[PDB]
Amino acid sequence: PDTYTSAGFLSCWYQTSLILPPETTGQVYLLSFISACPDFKLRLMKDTQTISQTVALTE
Amino acid sequence: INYYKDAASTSSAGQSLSMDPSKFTEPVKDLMLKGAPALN
Amino acid sequence: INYYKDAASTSSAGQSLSMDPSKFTEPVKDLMLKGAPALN
Amino acid sequence: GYSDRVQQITLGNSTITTQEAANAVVCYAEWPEYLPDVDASDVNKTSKPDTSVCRFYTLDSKTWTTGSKGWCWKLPDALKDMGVFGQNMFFHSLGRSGYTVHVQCNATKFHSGCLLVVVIPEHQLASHEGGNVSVKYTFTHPGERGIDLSSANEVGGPVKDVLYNMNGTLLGNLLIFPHQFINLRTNNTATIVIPYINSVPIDSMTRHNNVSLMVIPIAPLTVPTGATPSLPITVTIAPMCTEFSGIRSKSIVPQ
Amino acid sequence: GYSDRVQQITLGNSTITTQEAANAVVCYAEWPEYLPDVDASDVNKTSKPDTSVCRFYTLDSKTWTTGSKGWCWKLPDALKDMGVFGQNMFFHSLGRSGYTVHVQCNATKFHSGCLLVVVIPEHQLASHEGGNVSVKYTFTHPGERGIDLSSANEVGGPVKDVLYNMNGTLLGNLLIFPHQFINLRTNNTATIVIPYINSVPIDSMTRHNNVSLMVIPIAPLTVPTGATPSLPITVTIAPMCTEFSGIRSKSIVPQ
Amino acid sequence: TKDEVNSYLIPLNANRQNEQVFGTNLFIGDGVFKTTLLGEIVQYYTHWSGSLRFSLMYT
Amino acid sequence: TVASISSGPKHTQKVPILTANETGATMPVLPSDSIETRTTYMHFNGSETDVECFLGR
Amino acid sequence: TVASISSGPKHTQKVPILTANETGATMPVLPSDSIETRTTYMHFNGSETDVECFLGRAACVHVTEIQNKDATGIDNHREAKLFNDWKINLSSLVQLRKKLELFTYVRFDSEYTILATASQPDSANYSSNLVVQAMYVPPGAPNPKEWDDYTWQSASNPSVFFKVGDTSRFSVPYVGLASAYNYFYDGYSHDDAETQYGITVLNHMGSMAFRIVNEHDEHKTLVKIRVYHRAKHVEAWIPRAPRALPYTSIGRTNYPKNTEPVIKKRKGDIKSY
Repeated sequence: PDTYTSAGFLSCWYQTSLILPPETTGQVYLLSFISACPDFKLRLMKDTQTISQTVALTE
Repeated sequence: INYYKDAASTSSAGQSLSMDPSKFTEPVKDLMLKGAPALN
Repeated sequence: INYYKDAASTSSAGQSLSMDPSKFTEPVKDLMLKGAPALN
Repeated sequence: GYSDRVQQITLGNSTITTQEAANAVVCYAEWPEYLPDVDASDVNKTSKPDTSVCRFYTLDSKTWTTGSKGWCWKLPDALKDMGVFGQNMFFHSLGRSGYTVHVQCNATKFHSGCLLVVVIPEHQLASHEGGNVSVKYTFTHPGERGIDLSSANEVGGPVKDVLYNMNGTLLGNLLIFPHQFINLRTNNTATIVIPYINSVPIDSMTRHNNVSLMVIPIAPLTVPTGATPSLPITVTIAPMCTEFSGIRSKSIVPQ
Repeated sequence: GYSDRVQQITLGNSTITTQEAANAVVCYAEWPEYLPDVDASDVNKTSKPDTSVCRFYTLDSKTWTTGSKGWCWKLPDALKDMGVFGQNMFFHSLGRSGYTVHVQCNATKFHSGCLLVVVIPEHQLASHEGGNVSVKYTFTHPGERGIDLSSANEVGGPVKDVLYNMNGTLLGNLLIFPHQFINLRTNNTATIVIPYINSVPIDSMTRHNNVSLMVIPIAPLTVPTGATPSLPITVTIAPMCTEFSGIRSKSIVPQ
Repeated sequence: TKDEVNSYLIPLNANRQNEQVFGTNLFIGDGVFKTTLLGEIVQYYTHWSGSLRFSLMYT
Repeated sequence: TVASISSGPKHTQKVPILTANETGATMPVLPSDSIETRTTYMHFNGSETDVECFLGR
Repeated sequence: TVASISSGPKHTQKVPILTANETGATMPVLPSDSIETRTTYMHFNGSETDVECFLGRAACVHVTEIQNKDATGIDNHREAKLFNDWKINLSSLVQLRKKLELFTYVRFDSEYTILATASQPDSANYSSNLVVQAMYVPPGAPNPKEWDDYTWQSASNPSVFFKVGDTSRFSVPYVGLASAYNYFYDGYSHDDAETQYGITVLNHMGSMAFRIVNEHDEHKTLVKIRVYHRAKHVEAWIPRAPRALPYTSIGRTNYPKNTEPVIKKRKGDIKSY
């Protein structure tokens, strides 16, 4: 994450509202996915902050 | 120019420039057209 | 002979031999001819 | 597998999808278009902001309850404050526009209720005082809030009696105007495309509204047992083919 | 009978006439043009308000007196509040523009004085504090008022020393930038056409100014005997080929 | 507060009007995005450019 | 190669943005299916994401 | 090519030497417009003033230092110079900086040469032979914390291993995010009231971390790293006035207060020779 280079925000709101049928109750859920369009470019490979270690593993 | 006899000794391979995500993004049995309804 | 695959790895570029100072020395909108009066 | 039923409208940087439409009406069978030269009078070149003004603005939501009488919005007023559409509006002397109106109201297969969604060209309102009392400016320029036909008479405001369309004609005959119904059992949206309708080629956007959009409950809302007794109604509207002309200082309007 | 001397520039709904010009400069010999697709990156269609933004805005006038050090305006800042140009500016994520700058100063055949009118692409100012003190935002966004090089150092503001161009370079070498002189004895206006110059195809109009226009007295004003010792200088500027893209909510900027 | 199947579920409430369902910035290399496959690969590179596809499936 | 084509207003019966994710597919939706776009080119090949490159240092 | 043509007496109504500088032009006047000249040829092409040539020789851009010593009980390797990073810049040593800032935007590939020499300021039996590791750490990569972290595995990050006393050389493509690099930028990273001005993230050329691979010997060894940078494939736009006052900071234009007059005062009159 970098400021100059930042991309925006994504929000979601009720346009009208969720309505449940009779005999039904509680919360309903949305699942959300993300994938890249065919548009996408990635460059200049580097090391990931997502994995590290303190001693070599063994068998 | 390869200076060596064996194939393992050659440098890195060169870009697939293959690229076909459909085996991963659209492995459906009956073809889906964008714009047509998902479930008919 | 380039021994390397990438363009960044090649030696220095070779002389522009472009050279056109008019964008800097004469950026005037109406063309001025040397010898003709500057302001008419 | 195309149904009359599912639709997508993309306009500018905004898109609407409905999975339960009932076709769409195009007023008088004409689609919005720019002002041709043969029809032009003002000699000024006009400004066509295109995608920055021709996108969808969603007005604040209303709440249909069993006591609702109906709501009324005027155009271009309702949009007087939306993004760059509104700025352009206050800044040019003249402007012209068509719109896509999309009214939304979803419920379930146990609800009943039916709204009339109608567009009335030149809807001159009546004073509830009678005689020749006028309807002051502010009252006919409610902005995004629109007029709530179940609100009380106010002074200098219009009459809000529904069986009379706010003008001395019967609710039943509003069907002669481009309109579409939202019947919970069928429909969940209404969409009307409005071409620019005026007796002059371009006009002032602030002293004259050229259509009122009206949403009126006709078959009362009836919710399933022990359901909450109300549904929200949302109105989203997009200017289309907008042109502004005669730019200057920026109008100052009452109130 | 055309002279280099008389000129008319008509842009939008506004026209300028000068009867005492000294040709006009077109930065780097290039005239403003829109953004070609081959150079485009953002996929958004852009908005080109045309004549409503590409007209001439005259900023408030300055007063050249014998003690003046010079003034500095930044673009697009100077126009951040002019008509619809400004609205568009705060409302889109990205925008791009070229300009016609016309600086005016008339006197009589007894006055003397000579102003340098120069456009500096990417004029990064220096803090008068030295070291690595930054120059706060507000200080580099004076708006139509511009910066007055004879005003006092302020805290968080830039240095205002003229022999150093506000950046560690000498006044004498500003002539490498597109510029024109106003020598009372010759000239009464200066006109420079600025093409859009950036390292990206389109940018933010609020976090980055792409040129500073600078008017600097170099040969001091000398009025005839018992004349009032001062002349007003007026700056009129017109955006040209403006395009805005990525419309939304409307930026909020410091102060 | 501990990783759970539940942080994949965006809840929806019946009968709310005008209100907001969720919000997030778009730093694809951090925050919600970071553990997704997209987020996870983006992290092997320094620069990205392109369009993203965000979808919601209703349940 | 175009990265985005030019596309304008839409009012159709053909909605590319409504799908059924239950099917297991990721439908190839693009910016131009839901906003108005302008042409732009890719200027890029995806060279440095080739698996030979990824595992080759 | 002729450098001067032959030209003789003139008595005209056509005066090329009278102009109006107020216009902003520099009219192309020549010796032959105002004296009588003879033909002469140029014999010269202007080869060595090409911008590729001007920015194309190696310049020292950075000197750092690391030491090889027992890290036993060191709580902060970074602080003991057990290892060291450098965020690449071309504006810290002023010689090359003044040269680049003659232009507003610049685009080029870089060729780096890294010379490493060792010093043994206090009593050693010998000179050991150390191998340096230079890792290129792009923004977002884990940064080394100790001199022997998992980071140094550098499985995805380019790193070079060379010997102290030797030199390492490799070349990096133009890594800028935009089309060129702005050594000037009159902007902010966002419209914040207190964000930094001028220093931006589109002049970032990465960053580099150095360490010795060797464990410690009985004495201590100082290794001093010098990074040289050569621009190749240069492209420069918009010339600007040269730097007159001294520099104070990487990335800001700021000059020091109570600096000295930069124009030499005459010893004599305006009339003096």
